[PDB]
Amino acid sequence: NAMKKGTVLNSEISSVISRLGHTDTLVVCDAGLPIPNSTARIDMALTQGVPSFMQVVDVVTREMQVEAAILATEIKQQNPQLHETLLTHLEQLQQHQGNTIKISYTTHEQFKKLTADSQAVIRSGECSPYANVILCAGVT
Amino acid sequence: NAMKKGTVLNSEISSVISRLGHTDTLVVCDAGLPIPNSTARIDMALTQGVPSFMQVVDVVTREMQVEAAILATEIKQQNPQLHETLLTHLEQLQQHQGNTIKISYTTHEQFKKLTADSQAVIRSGECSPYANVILCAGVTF
Amino acid sequence: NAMKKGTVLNSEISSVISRLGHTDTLVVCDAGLPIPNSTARIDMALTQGVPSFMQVVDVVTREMQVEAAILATEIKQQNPQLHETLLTHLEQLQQHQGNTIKISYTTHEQFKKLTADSQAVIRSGECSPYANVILCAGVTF
Amino acid sequence: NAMKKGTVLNSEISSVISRLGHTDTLVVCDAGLPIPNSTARIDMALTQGVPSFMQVVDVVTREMQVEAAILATEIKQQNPQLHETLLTHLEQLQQHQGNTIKISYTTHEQFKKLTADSQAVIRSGECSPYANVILCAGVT
Amino acid sequence: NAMKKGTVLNSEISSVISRLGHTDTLVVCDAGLPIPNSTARIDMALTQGVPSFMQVVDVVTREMQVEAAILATEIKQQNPQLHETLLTHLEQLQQHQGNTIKISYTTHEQFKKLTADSQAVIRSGECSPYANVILCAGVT
Amino acid sequence: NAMKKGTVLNSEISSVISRLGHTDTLVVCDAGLPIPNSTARIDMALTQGVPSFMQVVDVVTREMQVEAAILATEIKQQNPQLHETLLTHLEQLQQHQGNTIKISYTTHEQFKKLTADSQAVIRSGECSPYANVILCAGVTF
Amino acid sequence: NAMKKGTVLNSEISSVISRLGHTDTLVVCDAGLPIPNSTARIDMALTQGVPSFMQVVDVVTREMQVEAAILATEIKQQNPQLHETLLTHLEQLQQHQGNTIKISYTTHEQFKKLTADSQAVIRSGECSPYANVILCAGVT
Amino acid sequence: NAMKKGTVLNSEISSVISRLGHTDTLVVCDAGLPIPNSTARIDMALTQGVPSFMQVVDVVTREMQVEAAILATEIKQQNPQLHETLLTHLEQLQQHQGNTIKISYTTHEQFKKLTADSQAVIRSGECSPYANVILCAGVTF
Amino acid sequence: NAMKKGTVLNSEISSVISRLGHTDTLVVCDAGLPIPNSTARIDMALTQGVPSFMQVVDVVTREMQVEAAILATEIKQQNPQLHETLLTHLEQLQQHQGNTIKISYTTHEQFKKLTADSQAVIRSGECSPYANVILCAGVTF
Amino acid sequence: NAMKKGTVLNSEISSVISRLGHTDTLVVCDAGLPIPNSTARIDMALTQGVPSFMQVVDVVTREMQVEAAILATEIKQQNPQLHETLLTHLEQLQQHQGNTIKISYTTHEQFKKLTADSQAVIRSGECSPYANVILCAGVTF
Repeated sequence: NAMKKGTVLNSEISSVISRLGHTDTLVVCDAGLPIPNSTARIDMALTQGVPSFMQVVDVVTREMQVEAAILATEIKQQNPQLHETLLTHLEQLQQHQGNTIKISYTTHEQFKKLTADSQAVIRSGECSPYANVILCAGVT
Repeated sequence: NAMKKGTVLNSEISSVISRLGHTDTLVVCDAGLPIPNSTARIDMALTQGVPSFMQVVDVVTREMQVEAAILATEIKQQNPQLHETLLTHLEQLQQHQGNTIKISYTTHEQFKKLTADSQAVIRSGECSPYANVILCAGVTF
Repeated sequence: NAMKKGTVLNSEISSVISRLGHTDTLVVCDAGLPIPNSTARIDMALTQGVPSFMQVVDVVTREMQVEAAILATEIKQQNPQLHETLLTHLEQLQQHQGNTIKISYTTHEQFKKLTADSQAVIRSGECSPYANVILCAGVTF
Repeated sequence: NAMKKGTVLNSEISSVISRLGHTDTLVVCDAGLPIPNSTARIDMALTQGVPSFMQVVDVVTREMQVEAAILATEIKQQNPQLHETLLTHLEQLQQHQGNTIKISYTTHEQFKKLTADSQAVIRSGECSPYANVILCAGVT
Repeated sequence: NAMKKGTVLNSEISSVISRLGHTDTLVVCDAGLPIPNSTARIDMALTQGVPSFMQVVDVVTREMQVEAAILATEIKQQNPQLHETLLTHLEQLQQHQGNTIKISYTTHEQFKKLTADSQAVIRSGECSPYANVILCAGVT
Repeated sequence: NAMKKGTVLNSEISSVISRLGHTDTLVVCDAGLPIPNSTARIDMALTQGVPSFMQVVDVVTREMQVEAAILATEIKQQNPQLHETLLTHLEQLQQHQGNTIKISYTTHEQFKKLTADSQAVIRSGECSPYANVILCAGVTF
Repeated sequence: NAMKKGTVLNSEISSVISRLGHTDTLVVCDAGLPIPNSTARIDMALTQGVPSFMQVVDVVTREMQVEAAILATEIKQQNPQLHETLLTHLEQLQQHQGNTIKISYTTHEQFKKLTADSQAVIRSGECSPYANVILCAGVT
Repeated sequence: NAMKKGTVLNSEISSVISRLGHTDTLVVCDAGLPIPNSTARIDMALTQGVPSFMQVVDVVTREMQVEAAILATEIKQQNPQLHETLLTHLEQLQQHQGNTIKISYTTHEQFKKLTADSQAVIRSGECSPYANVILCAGVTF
Repeated sequence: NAMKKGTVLNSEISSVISRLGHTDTLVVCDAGLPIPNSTARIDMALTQGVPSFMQVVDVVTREMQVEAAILATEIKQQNPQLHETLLTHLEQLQQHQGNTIKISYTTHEQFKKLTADSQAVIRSGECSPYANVILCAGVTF
Repeated sequence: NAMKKGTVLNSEISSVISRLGHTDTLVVCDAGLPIPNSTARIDMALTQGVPSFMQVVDVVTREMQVEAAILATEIKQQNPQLHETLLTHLEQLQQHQGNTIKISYTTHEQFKKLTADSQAVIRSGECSPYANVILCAGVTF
């Protein structure tokens, strides 16, 4: 029913993804992450759990070439279920892309600082803890 | 997880609902409706069916006082399931509000013209046909 | 090499196509068409023939659902080779879309007026005559 | 009579609260506090005492999840009545929120510097001395 | 405590009043009135009843020279108490101004149209019905 | 004749005075002072001597609560008449305000730097030398 | 003491005069004239009587070539002293310019409508009645 | 077919070239280069390989006086065919200009940093690796 | 000495010319013409007679393809020397363009109205009367 | 013919000169000088030699009070004829101003840095080398 072919329908998300170059980053975050004013805010949160973190990550990565992902170390202990789903998804993504997506971890404080350098933060409705990822653009 | 208490979390939706006065309109539309440039565009559409038309209508009407809804005539025959889900929702809403929500139908052509006068169009990921409603703000005195 | 998957790489074209609704129009024009200030100008012209009219039409239609195309009557006599190439392309596009693209003709003067209502005019490097088309967004339901 | 359900009716206050993330701050101030140009100015002051500092704090905290509050040390000695009323209110808020709101004190000079980092300063009509608080967003 | 001498403390209200010329209008409205986009929106509403319609009218008229007031005919029957309070206040204002303030009534529909031509609409927290007035600037 | 009651009639001056908080500064300057772009420019200068430095200082201080004033050292020797008229005015102002206005002096070079931090510079038509003052907002608690 | 040679010192007035072409108009008005938003507002009013209407007209006409002036008919009866001073000044101006300045009169209502088409309205501190003129740019 | 005489038809390119002074830089880049926000973005990329890096470099240099070019060292080993075509083109350009165009190499990391100081980056559709050049404006005088 | 090759050096002129399409107009005017706010203002006037009307017309027409020119009837009687110099110049221009430039006349009142529809007015320092021309973009095709 | 009396007819030049205070600078430059984006760009260049550097300096100084001028040391050897013309002009200007204009020299690299602090750079059509000057506003008291 959209006039745009494909599945990435949001106008802002389409626009920012089409502006990305190598090493530019894009953040997908949860309903409580602060968003620095040095970065564009794309607020997709409708209500609790809608859309979910994974729904957004999944849709964004259909159009974005990802070479790396950064996470808060706190996700491992405090949201292991979501951590594992994300890792599985990034594993499938890299296979589809024909590359290898590098995963790394920093403290959440440091994560928030890195968000200041992204091209945009896409806010989801996710309510679970530390459901935030920085995606880095890259191709082989 | 959010810093705003309640369930209407979107910043633009909150902002526009808080600016509404009596008889101001807000449109919730499907993935294919054109949006006139005389109106603000709030693009919630992520992908096909996410978020749905009903998810957006429901969330919006938790904060918005609704006195009327306008629909395309075309929805009756071409999307009867969604039509009846929306009518049921508006029926519950009016009860919770303590009023009676007036429903009307115009041609889709005329509907699109009315959208030019709204304060904003909130775009959903809905892909079914004629999944568009104009909500009118109002309360009992 | 581009960070966007697919083949529609231009940021402004991607942006306008993602904002299109049903019956919105998008114009692809040649190097000499005047562009009204009521419409956004996406200037893809690099130099004579680069990119060609057909390159731009082809790329735009890989993302945009097209239900109709409008052309100046003058193209039939004054640019028949390009006219046919475009018709063949629209024939294949409708097949891949699963619909039927309606083609219509107006005077060039009328065509220029219709461009004032489009969302954007994407300017190619094409130098042949009347190499301009208005594409209308639409899908079947 | 308003078209928005609830009691937080101001359009600008609604807007900024809806934009808050964890650790973002919002300031509620008196009629005399300077407002840095690195922050948004929401001027609610109508006239002396209208609306009061407490009326604004109260209304803001109906929508905002508060995890901490910062005050000038000067409030203790120079506006003890208002100091107490605020502490009692924050006590009731934390109970309603199911958390514990941390209170801390800085010099007024330092307080003014922290206001430079807030998302907005909401100016009240309060005329008593040092009737200024920085509220920090947070949940569990 | 404010740095501006007097009692009209709001920065936006001060600003618009200082821009008024003869026959320019300023609207003071209730919490439910729609505000046309051809006019500036000064949103003073904090919460239900704060500030009241009368508090705003009173404060605005301390700085503004008023020669006329326009009301919806609906106020007469549906908010007679507020109607009277306003007429008494306008009576005292004209005495203090040394002029005579003309009052007239239009349909609410027509009232809303006239608001499109005003310099600003100052929104109060008033919840009673038809608590809206158009004030017209003028002196002798 | 004006629609604003009182005697501070300028729209920009009214606007900026109403935005002032404690320790914010406002500068009233002469016809030749440079105005940094980090500060708002309110240009009241019509022609030589119109309005005068004192006319502007006087009007501004009818609405502004002043707790301090800063001057160039150079004003003492090079514009002593104006210096003493200003000191007299500040003396009356403090009495009417019920406080005590603190006066200080810096080099003109340093004065210009301090103007970079003010909320606005109100430019007068004054042509005498070093007819510039930084006024600091403040009241007694 | 100004860096600009000559006597027209205001930055906005200098700017608008330098943009004028033949038949463009510029209004000088009193402290109470409403100023339409279709026109630029240059607010020179400091306080009652400062600067005066004549001070502004006089300064503006040192840089502006004037071919015509329009006045409200009401000036003749209600501000004859100022009317005559203005006429005398326009008489001297035309002699200096080597042309003949055309004077015409319309109703004040019509005058206000004509102000909507000017390039700018320069507001003086004048408090006497109908102290408003539309100046038309022109040279022989 | 265009209203501008000559062969540099793009309005943004024409505009930026006409604002260049001596030592100003202009970047022509491939489809994958990040573009810093301290620089203007001129997005000519339509689709993969259209227009090519060389098409853009060639057209730009028909209006722009070039005194030097900077490349990433990585181009030597990872895009040698394109490297050579560019050097040949710069050789012919310097001859038609009557000067000598200086070529230098930096790491790609350092190249990206230099792009932050250019007046604009013109993005081509090129997909080969390290197809990025910083062109420096200058004339013999 | 400039970084742009050729002789049309102004950045705004270069910019506007590169955006012209067929039938777009560009005005070159004298020091006294009013410029409507519906049109871009390019102020080249430095002082009386610098640059002259003819200097501007000449430079503009080196980049701009002209198909027609409109003048005020008043130029015939009140600036005949300039009228003739312009016609001669348009005669030589059409020869170098290989077309025929149509000249027409309207009242000056009507001329001013047409200027409201141009893409820009380029103001020269010319002081002679009615030294104003509307140039229409076009090429033979 | 112009509606402004006097000889400084350009709207942007008039505007910037009227905003100058003591020690603010204004640059007049040649056709090749790069203009930093921290400064306003007033592009008076029409074509080679039009207007000349001296035309622009002369006109600017009819309105602007000048207390000092800064030049690149390179002008002495590489443009001695223009250097002398400028010095003679500054000699007459100071006489008519009743002051003494201080002239100083820096490296051209340093000159370019100083331009970043000016209020505006007014670009002439001058093609000779190092035809750039920084003028400093000031009057005697």
